[PDB]
Parts: sequence; structure tokens; C-alpha cells
Amino acid sequence: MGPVWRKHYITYRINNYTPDMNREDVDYAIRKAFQVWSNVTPLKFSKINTGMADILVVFARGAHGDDHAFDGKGGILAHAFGPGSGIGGDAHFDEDEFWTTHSGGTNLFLTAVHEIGHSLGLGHSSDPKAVMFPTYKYVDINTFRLSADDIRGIQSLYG
Amino acid sequence: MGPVWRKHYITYRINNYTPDMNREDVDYAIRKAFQVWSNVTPLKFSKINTGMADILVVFARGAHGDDHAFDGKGGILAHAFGPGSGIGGDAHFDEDEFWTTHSGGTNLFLTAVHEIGHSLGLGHSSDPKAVMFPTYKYVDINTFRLSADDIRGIQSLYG
Ligand SMILES: CC(C)[C@H](C(=O)NO)N(CCNC(=O)c1cccc(C(=O)NCCN([C@@H](C(=O)NO)C(C)C)S(=O)(=O)c2ccc(-c3ccccc3)cc2)c1)S(=O)(=O)c1ccc(-c2ccccc2)cc1
Ligand SMILES: [Ca+2]
Ligand SMILES: [Ca+2]
Ligand SMILES: [Ca+2]
Ligand SMILES: [Ca+2]
Ligand SMILES: [Ca+2]
Ligand SMILES: [Ca+2]
Ligand SMILES: [Zn+2]
Ligand SMILES: [Zn+2]
Ligand SMILES: [Zn+2]
Ligand SMILES: [Zn+2]
Repeated sequence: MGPVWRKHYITYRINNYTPDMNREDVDYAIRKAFQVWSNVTPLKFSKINTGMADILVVFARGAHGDDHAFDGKGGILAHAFGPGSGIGGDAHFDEDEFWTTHSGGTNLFLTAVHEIGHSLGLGHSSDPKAVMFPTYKYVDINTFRLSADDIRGIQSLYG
Repeated sequence: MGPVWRKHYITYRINNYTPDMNREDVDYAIRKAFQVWSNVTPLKFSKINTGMADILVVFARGAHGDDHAFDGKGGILAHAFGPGSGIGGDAHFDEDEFWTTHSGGTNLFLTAVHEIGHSLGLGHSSDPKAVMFPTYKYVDINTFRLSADDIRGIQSLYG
């Protein structure tokens, strides 16, 4: 393995909101995305509105302060840093994308699941069924499930 | 090092056409895509309409006889085999994608530039500026350029 979180209780904070969606929708998509991963691991995720969280969720465009500039609409959608102090664990979403509760844009839920995988220490999967496979494909949020390879990946890091 | 073409006169043939575009907008996009690479290499590319070619261009959907099935709309866009006989060099475009002369779909020209890169022996690039960076972004065909990295890579396979 590379790095992992050495604790099981992990906090996140939503730094700022995208204007593409309602604030309630953004909270919900993010909360469900963490739930995908807490469902298959010992990890507990807790939303914090003050103080400093382990995992900061940020919407930004272009050069946004971290040597990995976003690229305007399309292309790179998002990135996240592996477990660590400071910017480690943080997930950044390209505001030049159009974020959506369902399809017809870039689905925030699905992307957040992918990115949180990174935040927890996963790399990319060679398996096209896996959410950690590095191409975006819309699947209905209600029918989305982690693949065998996703779970095997995360359980090897956290039991 | 991976295989390369041993000869300099390389042929391609378009096996079938996507209905998403005029037959001739497809020829144009493909021809321009080859031109991108012949401009920076000794290689020359000729289209043939019958007989055996070096690079067969295919539009297929799902499983189509090569162990790398496509995945329906979205996700994977296309794939191509490195130099060699038989399947070698062939370039397969996912028919479930919606192919376009511009945007409002997946641009055939830009995607063909990427796949031909594979047909000529190139792997992916970690440089986002590179066309061999494995992420699609639309850019007007007039403004598109190979990056220093792409050119460096191809000029280090061919002479
Ligand atoms: C820059 C990174 C950090 C970033 C990301 O990871 N953030 O977490 N991107 C991913 C960029 N790609 C990679 O890092 C990477 C690394 C190694 C291998 C690959 C790879 O093979 N990707 C697929 C390439 N495909 C094919 C291909 O290479 N054909 O030649 C085949 C062989 C599978 S592809 O069909 O998707 C394809 C991709 C791009 C082009 C292309 C490129 C330039 C011009 C025209 C077309 C053509 C085909 C990708 S990212 O694009 O922001 C990204 C991608 C997906 C998701 C995601 C996934 C599941 C659910 C929701 C969202 C989130 C973000
Ligand atoms: Ca982008
Ligand atoms: Ca952090
Ligand atoms: Ca936006
Ligand atoms: Ca061939
Ligand atoms: Ca596809
Ligand atoms: Ca199609
Ligand atoms: Zn960032
Ligand atoms: Zn990723
Ligand atoms: Zn194929
Ligand atoms: Zn590729």
C-alpha cells in the first residue's frame, strides 16, 4: 500500500458550493458518496462546519493553488490528494464542469465516489466495471454499486 | 521498447462508417488525423478502399471480437493496437458514442489523433498538454496542436 488514514473516524468539510446545484443537493451527493465507502469499511465519516476537517471538499477552476490547474469545461473533471496532513485527503472539483444531481452534466455523486476513493488511498483500477476506473460514465445513482475490484481495493487498505 | 512500423508507406482502410456523420466528414476527419502525425514523422499514410491495409479503422459497439469490449454510451471512447501485422495498428471507435465534426458529441478528429498515436507505437502521456494524455477535451481542430511531449515521443520511435 501507499498511505492510509491511521484512524477510523474521519471528518470532512464542504469548503464552498457549486452554483450548478442546490446547496441541499450538494450536501446530499457528498454525504451519499462517503456512505458508499463507509458501507464496505470500518470507516466513519462525519461532516463538520467549523474547524479543520481531514477531507476538505472544494469547487475551483483553473489555477487554484496546488500545482494541478484545472482545464476549463471538459477534460479533467476533478482530483484528490491521498491520505495525509494539510491538503492530503482533499477533493477538488473543476467548477468549469456543470455538476448535476443526475445526468446531462457531470454527476457530482459519481465523481465524489471516485475522488473519495483517492482521498482514502486508492489508485486507479484497470477494471472498467470499477468506480476507480479512470473514465467517467453515467449510471443511475439508485442502481450504482461498487464493483468487486473496488471493494477488494479498499478492504486491503482498511480491512 | 514496443514494436514500431518497419516500413514508411503505411496504408489505412475504413472498414465501416458511423451513421452519426456524413460518410465524407468521416474520411475528412480521419485523413486530417493522419496528417497530424505524418507532419512530424517520415511516415506517409494512404487510404485504400479494398484489399489488406496496415491500419483498419472500425466503428463497433460492445463486444466486437478482440477481447476488449466497449461499454455503451460514455466511458471508453476508442482503442487501438500497436504496430504489427493482423490486428496490429487497427483502430476501433465505440459506436455507442455520438461522433461529431465538432463538439456536441465526441469529436472524431481529436479521438482519431489519439488512437493513431497508439497505432504508431505510442503509450499514454502524464503531460495533460499532450494529446496522448488519456483524457478527452474538445478543442477546435484549427487550434489543436501536438504538444512538445507528443512530438518528442514519436520522434524517438521514428527517424
Ligand atoms: C487527471 C486525474 C488526476 C483525474 C482523476 O483521476 N481524478 O481523480 N482524471 C483522470 C485522467 N486519466 C488518468 O489519470 C489515467 C491514468 C492511466 C490510464 C488511463 C486510461 O487508460 N484511461 C482510459 C483511456 N481509454 C482508452 C484509450 O486510451 N484509447 O486509446 C482505453 C485503452 C481504455 S478512453 O477510451 O477513455 C480515451 C480517453 C481519451 C482519448 C482522447 C485523448 C485526447 C484527445 C482525444 C481523445 C481517447 C480515448 C487514464 S480525470 O479525467 O479528472 C477523471 C476521470 C474519471 C473520473 C470518474 C470516474 C468514475 C466515476 C465518476 C468520475 C473522475 C476524474
Ligand atoms: Ca475540466
Ligand atoms: Ca486534508
Ligand atoms: Ca460549474
Ligand atoms: Ca492491421
Ligand atoms: Ca463507451
Ligand atoms: Ca454512434
Ligand atoms: Zn486542486
Ligand atoms: Zn481518479
Ligand atoms: Zn476493439
Ligand atoms: Zn489511449
